[PDB]
Amino acid sequence: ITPGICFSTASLVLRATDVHPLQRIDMGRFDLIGLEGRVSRYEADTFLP
Amino acid sequence: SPFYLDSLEEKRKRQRSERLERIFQLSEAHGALAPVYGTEVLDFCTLP
Amino acid sequence: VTRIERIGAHSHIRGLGLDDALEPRQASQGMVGQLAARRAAGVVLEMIREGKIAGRAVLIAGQPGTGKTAIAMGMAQALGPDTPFTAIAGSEIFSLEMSKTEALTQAFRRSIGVRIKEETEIIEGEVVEIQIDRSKVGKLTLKTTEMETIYDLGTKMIESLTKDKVQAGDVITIDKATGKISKLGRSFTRARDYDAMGSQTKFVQCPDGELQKRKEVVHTVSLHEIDVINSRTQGFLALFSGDTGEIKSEVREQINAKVAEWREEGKAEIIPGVLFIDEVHMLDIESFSFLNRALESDMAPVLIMATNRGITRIRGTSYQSPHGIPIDLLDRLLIVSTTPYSEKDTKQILRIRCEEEDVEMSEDAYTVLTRIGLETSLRYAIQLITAASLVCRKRKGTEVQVDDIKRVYSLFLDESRSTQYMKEYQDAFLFN
Amino acid sequence: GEIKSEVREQINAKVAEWREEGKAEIIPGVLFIDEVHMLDIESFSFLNRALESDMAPVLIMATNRG
Amino acid sequence: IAGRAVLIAGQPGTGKTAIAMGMAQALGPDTPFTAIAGSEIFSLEMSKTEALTQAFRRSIGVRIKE
Amino acid sequence: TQRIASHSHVKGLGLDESGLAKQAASGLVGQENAREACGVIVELIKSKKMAGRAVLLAGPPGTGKTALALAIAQELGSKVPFCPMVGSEVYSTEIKKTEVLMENFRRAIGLRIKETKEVYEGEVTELTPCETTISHVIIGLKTAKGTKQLKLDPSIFESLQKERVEAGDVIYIEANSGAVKRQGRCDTYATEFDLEAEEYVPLPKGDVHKKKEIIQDVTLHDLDVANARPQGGQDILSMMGQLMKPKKTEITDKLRGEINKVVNKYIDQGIAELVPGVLFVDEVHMLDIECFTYLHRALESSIAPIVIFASNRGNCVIRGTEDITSPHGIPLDLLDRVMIIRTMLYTPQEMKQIIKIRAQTEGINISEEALNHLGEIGTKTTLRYSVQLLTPANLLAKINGKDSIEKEHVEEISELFYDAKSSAKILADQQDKYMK
Ligand SMILES: Nc1ncnc2c1ncn2[C@@H]1O[C@H](COP(=O)(O)OP(=O)(O)O)[C@@H](O)[C@H]1O
Ligand SMILES: Nc1ncnc2c1ncn2[C@@H]1O[C@H](COP(=O)(O)OP(=O)(O)O)[C@@H](O)[C@H]1O
Ligand SMILES: Nc1ncnc2c1ncn2[C@@H]1O[C@H](COP(=O)(O)OP(=O)(O)O)[C@@H](O)[C@H]1O
Ligand SMILES: [Mg+2]
Ligand SMILES: [Mg+2]
Repeated sequence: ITPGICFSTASLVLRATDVHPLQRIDMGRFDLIGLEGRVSRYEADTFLP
Repeated sequence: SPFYLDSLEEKRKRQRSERLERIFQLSEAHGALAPVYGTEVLDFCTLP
Repeated sequence: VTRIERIGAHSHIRGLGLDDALEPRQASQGMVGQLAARRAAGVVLEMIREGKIAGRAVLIAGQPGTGKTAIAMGMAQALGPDTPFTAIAGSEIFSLEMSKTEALTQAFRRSIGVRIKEETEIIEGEVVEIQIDRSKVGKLTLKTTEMETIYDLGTKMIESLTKDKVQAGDVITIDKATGKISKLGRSFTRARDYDAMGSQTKFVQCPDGELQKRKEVVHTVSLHEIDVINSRTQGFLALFSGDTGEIKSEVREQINAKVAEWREEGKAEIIPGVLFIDEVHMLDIESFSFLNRALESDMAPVLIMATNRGITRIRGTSYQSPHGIPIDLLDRLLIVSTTPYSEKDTKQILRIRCEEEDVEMSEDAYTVLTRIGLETSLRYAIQLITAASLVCRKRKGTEVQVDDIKRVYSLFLDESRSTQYMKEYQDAFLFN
Repeated sequence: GEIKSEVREQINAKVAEWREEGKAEIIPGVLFIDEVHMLDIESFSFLNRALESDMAPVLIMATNRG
Repeated sequence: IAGRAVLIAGQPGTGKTAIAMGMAQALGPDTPFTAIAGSEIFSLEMSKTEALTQAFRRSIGVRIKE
Repeated sequence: TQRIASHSHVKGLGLDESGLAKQAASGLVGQENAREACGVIVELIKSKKMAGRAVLLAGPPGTGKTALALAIAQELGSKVPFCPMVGSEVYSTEIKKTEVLMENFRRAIGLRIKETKEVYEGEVTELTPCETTISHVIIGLKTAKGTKQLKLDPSIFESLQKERVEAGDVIYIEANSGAVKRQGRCDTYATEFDLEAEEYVPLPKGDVHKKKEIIQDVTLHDLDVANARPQGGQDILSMMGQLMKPKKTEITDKLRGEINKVVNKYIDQGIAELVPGVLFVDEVHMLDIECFTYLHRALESSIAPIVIFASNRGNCVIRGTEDITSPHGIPLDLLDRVMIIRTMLYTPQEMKQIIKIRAQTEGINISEEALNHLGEIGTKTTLRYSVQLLTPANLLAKINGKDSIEKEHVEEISELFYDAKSSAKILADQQDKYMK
């Protein structure tokens, strides 16, 4: 039994991909695959209009 | 109404208008997209 | 505004330009000349529309630039969006995920449309109160703008309502047959003036009419989509990712039988379509061998193909065949030959392209451009149309003149002039 | 796997932002490819343009081939 | 200067790899020095261009003090 | 870009208002006809109405095809998507070559979306769910400019509980999505314990409610890859899918068309704008016959971008073929679909101008005699070789104590380093000793 490898990195690296909400748009307006299994044709075509 | 303030109530009604507009815009945005297939189509096409 | 669909190489083509007798007009729906080829394409289109005969193959052959892809696009436009038209290139069947025969099978099954028609009884209303006693039994109250009723709930209904966290003010629909609950939205009250909303919440009006409603859904899906849906537990995800893999033949046979059962029951209709493979000479000998017997199925669409090769080498072999296609497959298909265009046809095509791009050209400019197109190629002249339009707009002009065409002819070279200039400096270029 | 170019472009942008804001310093280094003659024409063609980026290091290669 | 490329060419056993190792030693551990062989870019896990992209990016370091 | 690259001096095409090419402007010297053609191409790209038009830059190596493409990119600006790819980048081990080509095609097409974002940010002073289940959540957020009381949708309570949000924590809440991020504890509570494993963050300075109107550019590929795999999901299959290695997939044409429909819907609404953009393929001769055949179809699409190719090959064999030679390594059918821009070789004066521009870009002072010697070296060997001698010669000058490059430094560097022709001559003189 060996201890694990402790890999140390800069704390700034973990925030590289992070973008503040005031700096990014809502990508849920292009979310087509998220509607599958949750949204029905009735809701989109007959009810909501 | 001795302690009534006109500016505070104007601010509050402006805030209420903004809140209602936000509610409307979000409700329109959250139901704008239609599924490519939809639950009914998938259920019909999904064999046991 | 600028939409995602912009002026392309075939944006001017709206159809095959035929009359009721399938006789091609000289210039109709954006097509010029190719009368025999257009008549043959119209006959093939009538064959497609009838849908009686399965696995019919047509090869559109001719010199480069003679309108083969133009004719294919005319057939696609004339055919309704209801009828499937899968247009693929020959190189797209070489996949790192599935074999060539699997790619061709998926392409074949994508060309057959299945229109489904499901009628379902639903309950639709706004939730007023949910009372659960203790969770063995409870009551649910639903309302419309014209109705209100109370329902007695069982164990599974209570569990389903608790799983979806349905509460008062929610507008939901319940399927009577299966009991599944989907939430459409929630009603807006004075107390629901939220400052922040979740990504799925939306406010909807309370439904009107009657609490019990019938839902009719009609949609068109292909055989490949039904195959992918039934390939794995969440196979519908592969319809987005494309990580389908090689679907088992047993699944395809089961789906063929189920689709036939639906067709007998009246719950589905079959719309056989077209698979267009452009530049088929890129297919290997194995792909041609598979195509030979794939066309013999009763669920095979019309296979339209297009090549511009002469007697050349079949890919994967050392043999020479008239189109790069083995003569065994060529006996299974009818060949539509496209002839080179004349000066009048070239000028008419240039006029149609100019009208499509909204470019005004003088008649001298049209003569010069037609001469260039005959000398070099039609596509070069088509490109020079936009180049000359840009140059004319740069000098604050309104109509393209001969000077603009000469300027863009000097600026942009065709293949012949570029090859000559390269031969002048052959040692400069690499690996001659 | 094959890291997406979008992630790499975003990282390059964030690293440029850090360098401009003083949060970080760039330390260009050296890539050494001993026996570079094992590379094929595709790898060489990639190297031709990969060296034109501002984030490219110094490339050192060794070969004994005539 | 970014993307400068140098080739060390010579007969077998003429110090080419010795010169590279001396260059690596003269640089400290602070400066990245990625040493690979040409054969190492041929992988079943990624493409050759991806392998060279990873080799290039391994040679540029970002020094962050906190 | 702090570091100096090969084209760090190229700022534009150097044209005038009439489209004619200045002799030396925007870092470009010579290549007047090619620069005018590239200006016409830039005008084509700006006029967004054309799709699938393709351009080939054909000429000897070192004549400025890549520099011309980068000048086109500079003329367009950062608002227009310029996707640079190398012909050898289509040989992926995860997806087919045509999928790589289509992904790059969609990368070149850009979409500009204008949106106002609202975020509620501050230290949490109160977190009270209101029972009817929970009808709503009342939260109290504090900033330096005051306190605000907010009514939250009850679905946000799950997000708040998952993020472990308590009083004294600094959080932000997205108004449109209900997303909650707990970005540490407020530093006013840093002394509540002598040793806790907490990240203490200053109290936010501005107002609790922050509004910003932003313009963000996305490409069609971003929307394609966002819909290739599901995100989130509390089901067991969804959770296990997060552990699976992320692999590129052959995105279906159905998904592409549906995303196109969504983009058209938002363009019609007026919140989106389309930027067709440019895809630049360098070393296009590394594409094989299948890639070229697929390009035949892809360029004919009404949705494709403007594609610029570059090739330095002469009459050479197409990569995927056995013995078929073509003028640029490119099949004659694809050459029929492109407008060819020809680049010529440079005169000694043009080489001297480019060397001077490179010296200025690299912050190097060079004497007239040294510049003339470098120009003679460029005429004897190659322009690229003379440019690569500037920095080592400047280093020798700096070591010797001189702030400028003299002729002796250039001579010493030319002795220290060899060009391709000199090394090849050495190799031919010692064929037996070198490895075969
Ligand atoms: N009969 C025609 N009518 C109108 N346009 C045509 C016709 N034939 C060819 N074109 C146009 O000329 C160009 C080349 O024709 P295309 O069919 O793509 O060549 P190929 O037959 O070699 O595929 C396209 O822009 C196409 O729209
Ligand atoms: N100039 C030198 N100084 C010290 N050791 C050297 C020198 N040249 C070669 N060697 C040594 O001789 C051996 C041969 O390696 P090397 O000459 O580098 O092979 P190659 O040059 O063919 O890659 C190594 O042990 C190397 O360290
Ligand atoms: N006309 C020019 N003006 C200024 N610099 C140039 C010109 N042509 C080439 N260069 C520079 O010389 C080098 C070679 O040019 P490049 O575009 O790489 O040639 P290629 O056509 O082989 O891509 C690059 O550093 C480039 O910036
Ligand atoms: Mg064609
Ligand atoms: Mg060695």
